[PDB]
Amino acid sequence: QSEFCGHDVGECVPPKLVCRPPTHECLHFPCPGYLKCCCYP
Repeated sequence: QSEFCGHDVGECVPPKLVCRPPTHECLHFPCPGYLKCCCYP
């Protein structure tokens, strides 16, 4: 129904570092600066 980017649902990482694992670039939680959140499988 709804989800939020935190830990289990997802993680927050910088743009300079690309998501190693096959994660889906998703943004749900307002992270600091131009950060990017990834969605776990």
